[PDB]
Amino acid sequence: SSHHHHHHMKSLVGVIMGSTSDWETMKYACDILDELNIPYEKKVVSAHRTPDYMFEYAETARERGLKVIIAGAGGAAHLPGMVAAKTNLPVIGVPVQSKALNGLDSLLSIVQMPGGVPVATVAIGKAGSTNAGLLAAQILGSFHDDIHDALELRREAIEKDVRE
Amino acid sequence: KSLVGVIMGSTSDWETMKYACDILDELNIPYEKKVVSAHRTPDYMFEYAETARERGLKVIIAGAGGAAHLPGMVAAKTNLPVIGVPVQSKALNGLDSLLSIVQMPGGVPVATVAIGKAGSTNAGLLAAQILGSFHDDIHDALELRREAIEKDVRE
Amino acid sequence: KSLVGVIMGSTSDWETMKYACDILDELNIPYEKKVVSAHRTPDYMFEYAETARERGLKVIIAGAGGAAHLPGMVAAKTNLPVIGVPVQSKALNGLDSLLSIVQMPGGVPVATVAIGKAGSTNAGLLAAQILGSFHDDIHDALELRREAIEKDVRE
Amino acid sequence: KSLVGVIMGSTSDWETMKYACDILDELNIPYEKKVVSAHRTPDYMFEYAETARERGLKVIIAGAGGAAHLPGMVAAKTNLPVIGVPVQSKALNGLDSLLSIVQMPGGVPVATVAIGKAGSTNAGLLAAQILGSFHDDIHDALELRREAIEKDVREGSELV
Amino acid sequence: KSLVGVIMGSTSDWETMKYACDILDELNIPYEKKVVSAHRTPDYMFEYAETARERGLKVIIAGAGGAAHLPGMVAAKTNLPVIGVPVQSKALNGLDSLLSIVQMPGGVPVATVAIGKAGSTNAGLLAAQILGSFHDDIHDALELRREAIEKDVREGS
Amino acid sequence: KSLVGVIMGSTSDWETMKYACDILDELNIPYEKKVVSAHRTPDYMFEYAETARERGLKVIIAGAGGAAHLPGMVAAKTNLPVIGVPVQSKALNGLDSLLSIVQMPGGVPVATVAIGKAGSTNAGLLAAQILGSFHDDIHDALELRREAIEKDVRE
Amino acid sequence: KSLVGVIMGSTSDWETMKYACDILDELNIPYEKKVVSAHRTPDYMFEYAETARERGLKVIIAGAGGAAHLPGMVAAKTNLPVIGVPVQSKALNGLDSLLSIVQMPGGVPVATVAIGKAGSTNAGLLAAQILGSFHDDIHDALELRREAIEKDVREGSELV
Amino acid sequence: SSHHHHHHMKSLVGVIMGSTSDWETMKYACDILDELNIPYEKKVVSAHRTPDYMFEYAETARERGLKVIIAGAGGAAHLPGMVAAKTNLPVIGVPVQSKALNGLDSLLSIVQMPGGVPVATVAIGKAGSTNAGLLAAQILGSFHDDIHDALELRREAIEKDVRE
Repeated sequence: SSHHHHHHMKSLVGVIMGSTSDWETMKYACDILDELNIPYEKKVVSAHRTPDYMFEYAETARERGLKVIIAGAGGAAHLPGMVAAKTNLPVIGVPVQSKALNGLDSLLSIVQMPGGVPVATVAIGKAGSTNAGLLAAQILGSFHDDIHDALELRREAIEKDVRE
Repeated sequence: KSLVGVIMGSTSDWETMKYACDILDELNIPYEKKVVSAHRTPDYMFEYAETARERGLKVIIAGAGGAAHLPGMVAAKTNLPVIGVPVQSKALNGLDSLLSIVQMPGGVPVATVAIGKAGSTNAGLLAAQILGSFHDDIHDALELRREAIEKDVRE
Repeated sequence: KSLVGVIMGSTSDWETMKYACDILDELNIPYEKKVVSAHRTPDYMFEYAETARERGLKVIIAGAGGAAHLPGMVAAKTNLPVIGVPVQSKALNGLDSLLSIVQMPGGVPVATVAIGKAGSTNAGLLAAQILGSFHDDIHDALELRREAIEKDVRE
Repeated sequence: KSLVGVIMGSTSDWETMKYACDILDELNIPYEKKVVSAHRTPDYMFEYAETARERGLKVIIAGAGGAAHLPGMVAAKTNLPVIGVPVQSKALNGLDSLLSIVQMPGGVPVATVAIGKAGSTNAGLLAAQILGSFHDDIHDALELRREAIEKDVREGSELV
Repeated sequence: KSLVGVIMGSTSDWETMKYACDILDELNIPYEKKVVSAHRTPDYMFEYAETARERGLKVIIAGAGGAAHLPGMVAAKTNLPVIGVPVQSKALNGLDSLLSIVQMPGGVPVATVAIGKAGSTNAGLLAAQILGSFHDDIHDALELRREAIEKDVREGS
Repeated sequence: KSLVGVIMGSTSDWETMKYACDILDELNIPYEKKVVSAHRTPDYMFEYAETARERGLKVIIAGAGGAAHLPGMVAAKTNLPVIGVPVQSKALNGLDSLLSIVQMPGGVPVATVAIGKAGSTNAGLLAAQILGSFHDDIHDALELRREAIEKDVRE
Repeated sequence: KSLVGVIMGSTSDWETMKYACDILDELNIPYEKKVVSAHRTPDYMFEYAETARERGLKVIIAGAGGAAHLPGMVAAKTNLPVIGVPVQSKALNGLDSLLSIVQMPGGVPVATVAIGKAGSTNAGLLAAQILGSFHDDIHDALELRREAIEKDVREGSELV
Repeated sequence: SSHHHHHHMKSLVGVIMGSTSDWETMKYACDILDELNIPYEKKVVSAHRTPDYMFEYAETARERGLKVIIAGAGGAAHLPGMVAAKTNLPVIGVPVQSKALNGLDSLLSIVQMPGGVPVATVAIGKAGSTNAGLLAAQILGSFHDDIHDALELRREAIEKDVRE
């Protein structure tokens, strides 16, 4: 069932990752977007195995109405940065926890982007993935007060739960 | 009104945070810049963060080094996007700064950029991209700036 | 009443932080133990830190992992000695925890101890040594305890 | 007589350890400062540590770099609180110093502060806070000190 | 025609990358050198990599620092061997550069050499060794050069 | 005759080094595989390296962990390209392996790939790319293999 | 009587330190093994180290993890060669152990070997090499052992 | 100027390094040997630039009367380990402080030797070099009481000077 007939169901966030195994990490961002009723798309897009496709994905993101891209990658983690080099939409990079170096390689490859090409970097692993969802929502919430108000209530409920 | 707040724990961090501000001026984005210390002015930090939204800010850029708590603690107190710039520390060259900022727990994102001056520049650009995702004039300016760099480098 | 406050950012930290408490009980030092989160209950953390002295506390032991801000931010809000226990984090094995706690700037000390359960045990003993600096009964009991371990390891 | 002992492995560490002493001076807390080397004067280190309490010390601040054993070994030899300052080493920039001090085993705490001069300042302050857990006068002065810094920073001149 | 392409993400990398070029000059291996930026000229980078083989290049030497994506992104776009030189970055002393280059996933190798100027020297030598696997003349020249250095080092005082 | 030599310091490295060999088999590239230890069979190592060219090898793939000297010492003894695979070591997870291999001094390159099994796969592919620089058929098979993967991933 | 002393901070360190002792057994080198703790038995440590030479020991092998002070503090108290084995620690996988052992200051060498069990084996071999530099029977036994391994690796090791 | 006629002048320690630039670090070892009147030789021997020469040097060390080899190296520091692979004399490895990684690569390349091939590893840089010299002295002093006694007095003098 398509949703071309609902502007409000059209993707605002693109959630991408270099491999299907990254989905174990990237699902957390998507759970947040589900919780906040923010429409999104999720795809495998590999910087190294599908480079042309990555460029196509990045180039067309804004015309397709995406406001934010969330990109996860591990090791020599180039996906977030190369997507960022190809769009001026904000790009959030989630370092996936790699086998040998526990995401230290992931983190440095993503966060140390040169002047001109920011990537919004979050924590290694599942906390970062959750936080990518939330940051995408915060970005949407800088224009849409309803989303902002919902983030406030969500945080307020957690505070109460933890404190009590 | 100011749309971006640029803050830092000490005046010594201004040497890093200048770059962010130069970017905002370049893109004609109104901003405010202040010293706001997580450790030396904690109450003031909470007041700044709490009141950001009411005051009209849309994004906060925060720089700090060492045990770099300013970005995360501001981020705990507002649902503005918070961009954390790791300042290069003396002994550990910003590794402490980076891990203190990027490793935030689920619930409280900080958008972390590169250690040092490159990060600072990119904080300004990132703030602009957040605004520019909805505001075409800012997006168009970002695309032009990037286009001119591409041409310079290629040619 | 309680002379030591033992706090931590999440209930999952309790596995680590129980060790400090086991020490306080052993030594018959009255204490309280609470979940106080820098990032999820920031206002509550400030209130806890602010009031600690008025409430009779002499030392705070605070455990946290990752971007471990709890000990430092508590220490920014009280002049009680604050002892920080770096909880061993999943990806970075407490390297992030350690640097986020120990690298505090001039003005706001945190007494930092080892990553993990060893650190937590030592947090209890250090709170006791601080109390024992003005309470002979606690100092003597620390000396007796160390003497007993010495003889058992040797013999 | 002295309430805090400030010790260090080498004369070169004094550049770092001065900062602790300045804080103690500012707060009018009596102290002594000495070179005590874990590796070059091991016996002298054991004597300093075991006799600190009878000499009237309440806290020891010990600085060292590299394989920085001074704080931990002093801590093994007294139940005074021992504060360890990792001195910034040449090759590894105090990473070796830090791990050597902070990673003490169950039974022998060392209260560890930041690498280098910020750490040294904070060791002074921490020693004060420990004394302040009994001396209300010292606690109060620490509070006024911090409040004065807060005002200076909050009301500082605008960035240009 | 050039046999080797030497590329780098910024003119700031030239101080490092010259060392590779000096080796190619020494061995009379023809090459081209250009600034090609993964982050500032991404389309141009893909075009460079795409056309390399048709242009007659046999190997690419690519230098970058920090979030060092140039070597790997070029490697994704050509099956010529790609040698990655980690340029020493300011804060992290090339640790970021190295991990960003060497840790490539299965399918897309990058031949990684040492951080900084030794790496750069060695990138030239490795390019030459790759050519020397077919060209006996280059191989023999490599042997002679190494032999002369051996004599110089052993017989020095 | 074999065009590639695949070597490793110990039989326990075979679990890693098989990935390279699988690639060469896939591409029908003739190769030999041997345990050759820098530290336990140093003379045998020099003989292997010395004679590689005469025996018809064009590239050597060498795997080693820890104080991983095998790739570099082989590289010191032949001007064949030498590809170094850092085997993941127990305590330091191949960090020692990596630095031991990659940081070769000027004069003696080693073509270094990723720690572990990804690296091993890539050493096979890199050996093939080196051959493919002078064997068009191998280059074209590499392109075909990558093209199939691209479609599988994309679709 | 014992030529090598093998010491460690806890009985659980035997899991690592056994390997050094296996090598000494294999080479018929007489030794003693003891739990000696830098932090839990500091005075006992100093006494062990002080009297080593008079007791007839020629080399000490010391294992320790974390803030690993045992090797260096023993080395501060004797001019016997001291070999330090970094025990693999839980959080930091012996990086803390390694740095706190190897980075000893000028005047007080510790001969440091690899993290963990391979280091332990190598401490036994290195003690043997120190003895064997003057004692032909031990040198000969080391050469024989190394030679047998060379043959095994070269002529075994057939891959599948 | 030869000393074949003096058994006591013949080298007991060999101090080797891969490049003349390493001499700035390795001289400290040699200063200690001078101080203790222990005869020694110093040579540039490179694992990577003179591999055959390194094997020769290691092979012949024992029969030349050497008791101990001190080897300094930086970066991918293979010299100590490869010498240790070729002799059963004790080998002391000095990690030289490298430019980019400040001797971390040096240290790991030297210390992490596999079972069977020990290298006695000392501190990064000049402190290690000094200690290489003292450790070689300690090894000789395990047989020669005069050297051991000299080590004790040297340490005693330093102790007094520091304590006072």
